[PDB]
Amino acid sequence: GHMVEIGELAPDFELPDTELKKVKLSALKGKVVVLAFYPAAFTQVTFRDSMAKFNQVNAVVLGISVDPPFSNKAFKEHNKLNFTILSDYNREVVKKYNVAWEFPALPGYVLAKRAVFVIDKEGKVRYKWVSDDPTKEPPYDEIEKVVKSLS
Amino acid sequence: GHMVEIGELAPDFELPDTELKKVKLSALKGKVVVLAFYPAAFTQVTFRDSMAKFNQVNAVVLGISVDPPFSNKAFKEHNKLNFTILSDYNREVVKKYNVAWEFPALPGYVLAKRAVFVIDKEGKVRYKWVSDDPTKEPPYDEIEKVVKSLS
Repeated sequence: GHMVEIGELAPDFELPDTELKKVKLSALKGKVVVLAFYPAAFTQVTFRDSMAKFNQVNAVVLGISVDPPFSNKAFKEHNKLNFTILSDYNREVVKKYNVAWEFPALPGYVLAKRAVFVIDKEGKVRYKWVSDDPTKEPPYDEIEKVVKSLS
Repeated sequence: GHMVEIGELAPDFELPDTELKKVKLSALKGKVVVLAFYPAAFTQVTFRDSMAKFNQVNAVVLGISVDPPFSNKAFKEHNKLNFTILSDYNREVVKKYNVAWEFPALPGYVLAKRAVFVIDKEGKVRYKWVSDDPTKEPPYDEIEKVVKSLS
C-alpha cells in the first residue's frame, strides 16, 4: 500500500492541467514544489477560495483535486489562482499520496483530503500536512519557511 | 448490456442534484421529463452555455453530467439554468442510457455524450437523440413538440 514520509522520493505522476497539458512531477526536479491537495473546486463557505493563499508562495505550486479539468479551469479563473491546477480524475495520485477519502454525502465519491507536501529540488518530501477535516487550513507561514530553507 | 429504445420504460436512477439532494426519476411519474445529458460543465466555445436552451421547456428537465455536484452548482448558477442538474459521478446513468464515451484528450475519463430523452407521464421513453459529436445541438423545436403531445 501507499505511505508517504519525510525524506522519501515523492511518488511521481503525470496529470492534466486546466488546459489538458500533461504535467509530470519529476520534470520539476531542480525546483522546489508544493503539492496542494483540495477536496473540491467551488466548495462554498467568502469571495475567494483559500487555495488563493498559495499565490504568494515562492515555489512551483501544483493544486490537485479529483475535479475534471474543465471545472478546475473555471475554478482557477474565478479565484485568480496563478499556479498550475491538476485533475486527478482517476484518483491515481490521491492514492499514491495516501490522501484519499470518501465524501460523506456522496457514496463512492473518492476525493482528496486537504493536504500539503513540500518537495525539494531533489524530489524528496520535506514537509507533510494532511487534515481529515477538510475545513482546516494549513500553516502557511511554516510552509513558506520550509520552502525558504530549500531555496 | 444496455440499450434504450422508444416505448420502453426509462431506466430508473437516483442521483444527487447541485444541493446533494437525491433525485429519483421514477418519482416524477405523472410529469413529462426531459433528460439532457451533456459532456462537461464549463466547456468553452459564448456568454452562456447551450444547456440554457432547456430553460424554456414545459417539462421537468434533468440535466445530467459526470461532473461533481459542487462544480455543477457553479455551472448552473453561472449560466442561469433554472432546472435540476444531476451528477452521475460514478457513471451509473450514462451506462444505463448507453450514452457513455471516453474523452479523447483524457485517457480513461468516461463522460456523457450530448443526448436528449423525453419521457412521458407513464415513465416511457418517447424521444431519443444521441450525438457522438459533442458540439451538435439537439432539435429543440421537435423536442418541444414531443413534450406538447405528452402534456
